Amino acid sequence: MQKIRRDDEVIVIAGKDKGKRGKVLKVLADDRLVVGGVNLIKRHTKPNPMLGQQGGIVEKEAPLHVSNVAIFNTETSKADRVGFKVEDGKKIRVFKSTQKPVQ
Amino acid sequence: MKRTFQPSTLKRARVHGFRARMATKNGRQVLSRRRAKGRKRLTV
RNA sequence: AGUUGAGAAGCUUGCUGGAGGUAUCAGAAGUGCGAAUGCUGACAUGAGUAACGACAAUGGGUGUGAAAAACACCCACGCCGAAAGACCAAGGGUUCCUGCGCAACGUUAAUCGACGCAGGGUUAGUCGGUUCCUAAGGCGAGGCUGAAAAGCGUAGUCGA
RNA sequence: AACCCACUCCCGUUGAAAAGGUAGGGGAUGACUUGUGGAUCGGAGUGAAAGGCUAAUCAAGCUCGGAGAUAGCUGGUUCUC
RNA sequence: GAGUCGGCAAACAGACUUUGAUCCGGAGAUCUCUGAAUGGGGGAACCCACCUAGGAUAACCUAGGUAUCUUGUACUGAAUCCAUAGGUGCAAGAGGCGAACCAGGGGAACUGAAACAUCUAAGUACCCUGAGGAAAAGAAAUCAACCGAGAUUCCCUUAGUAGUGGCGAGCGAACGGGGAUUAGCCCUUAAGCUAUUUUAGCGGAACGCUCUGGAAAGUGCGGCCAUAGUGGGUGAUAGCCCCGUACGCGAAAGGAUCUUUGAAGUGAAAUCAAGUAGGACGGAGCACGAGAAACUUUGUCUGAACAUGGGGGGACCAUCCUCCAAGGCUAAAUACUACUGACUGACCGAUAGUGAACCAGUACCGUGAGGGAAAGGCGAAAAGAACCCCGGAGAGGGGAGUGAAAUAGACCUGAAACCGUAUGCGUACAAGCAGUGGGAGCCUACUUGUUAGGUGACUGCGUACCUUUUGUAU
Repeated sequence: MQKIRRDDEVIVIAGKDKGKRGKVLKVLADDRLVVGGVNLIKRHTKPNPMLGQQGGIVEKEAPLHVSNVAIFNTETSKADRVGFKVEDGKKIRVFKSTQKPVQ
Repeated sequence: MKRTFQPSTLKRARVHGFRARMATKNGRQVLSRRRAKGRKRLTV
């Protein structure tokens, strides 16, 4: 239904920061994913108007494409493709290397 | 001097209005032709 | 920039450029522009030249402002006064009023504006409409006339 | 005199204006001028008749089709040996 | 099946998680005023109403109804005794729109003929009226020659042939062959019958290290998938990272198509033919322009035999052959695309391709019908420039920071004409298509001068290019 949900833990392949173990926070609708901890950006922002402040340089994460991260296995501890080969009451996300269901 | 256009709203609607064009048979063909080109107005 | 061929043209490199290119030999052609008072965008010469829209005149002061011949107030001059004043009908469509502004517009400058952004603002038994009745004229059930469209017209119902 | 009209001179002609202006002129109780609303249309209307006017167009409008009309006539026709 | 509140685009406020929240498909409910517009009128998006049954307070609100014409059907009843016209009440149907296709009604001109009246163009453009998903046409009073063929419609030949034609320009058959398709029946009127696919989805195989780089799909080095290897897109070139690609399951519920099936029409399903055939003037259609002109048509005027008859076989006549006219019904092969959906390209790549990649039939130009443009691109990602200094508290710059790169800064590349700023050499006593042949000097480079480049005092010859023409600096 989708390989990657909100509450996962992934690793990054083919980017600025490959091999960074991460964890998904927000999934956008244009196959772009905000991974918590990686792909840091810095925005020169004006100090906020109407009784606000921002000051200067504040970090946040910029999203990256869904074809870059993959579901992390923790039994070979490397990236693994996932699949839906088990369907008996529901499509269960299952690794294709070991045929074991993800949690 | 006197230019060839003196405006009025009562003479404009009785000659070029919708209920004037829709009354005759030529005018109902003026409506369908001007509609199917796709104009925004049809009643100038 | 160099260099090679009778020529159309080919080849190797310096910098800019930032992802596509086509030995060779065959095919398929929207296949090669200087000129058609050719077509559509750009930029020149004329040239910082003519003009700046009635020959009803303005001169000081004080103010604001980054900056006053033109903005506001003051004092004094001029001009229309069967209009250059007031008001209804058309027509227009927010140009009216107040804060904020001055890049563009206004034949110059602008702090000013019929110019931008944001708010505001039209109160009816009697005034005009609608409602009632008709003129010219229009449309016209039934009805006559006409290849077909349609034409004319009685009752009627619209039209200041 | 308002008002309608256009006889003369000069200025203007890239005009302030695709027909005006400043001075002077003619009619000014009627074959008058004019506001609103209607009627007549393309080999067809209207016309105190000039071939005049019918949306700055008229010896027969404007627009879309026949239609890429027809032109023994003008103009142009693009790389080498 | 875990995120969501449409697009051009921010901060508020909140709804549900594991299922019905977004989101996609079927069915229903609401559906303001205009418009065939239909209760009567109107300047389209407005005004004035009635009637009935109910509710509501000197002011209303619900709920329906209320157009003309056809057909039928009741009731009603004029001059007129009867009884038709006429008038009401009810039922059923139609009206309008749409690109092309089809059949009918009406039907030009320019132009060809090197002029032009016959003729062509052409029964074409256009204008009306009908109907259908196709229509029309069709089951022998047909063609052939003494042999025979048996409905129509469409393509290929006969053949640009016989003919026709101011015998000019031109227009042009049939007979016979080859194919596509393969049914024939009869009374609106003697006496009629006229079982699969489709709109939503779901599963869907196979990769690892190593270099350079901002970033690997690329360099290397190996392995695997395959009924799916030339797809799209991911920070650069990916069968194995992501979405997809070959087969099956379907589907509460509708739709359509073949069936049973229901009624009725689709309609399997009986004869026959009077102002009819023919005739006489006047026209059309036949390839056929009064031509020896057969045949079909119908505006005017006429008129038969009874299938022992009849009419055809290109003037006409005898002999032979072959068919039953004056009543009807019919599938298939066929024509078309405003609308869809897949796919495909020796098609376009923003002056091309739709007029229109962009908020285009818009802006604008017209009293109107009508005409009708110009307008794409920052980066992989907004990381879209905090902070400082000059300035009007601005505009614009100078830094600084982001980034692989700001001469990528609100924009890829970035040419020519046009305008400048620096550096070198020549020009203030010299006459002209502004170049060419010789040539002094100076400059900057290289070995330092033919090693090369740039200027060109002086001087000899020299009247641009194209088109028309007997000739052009003209």
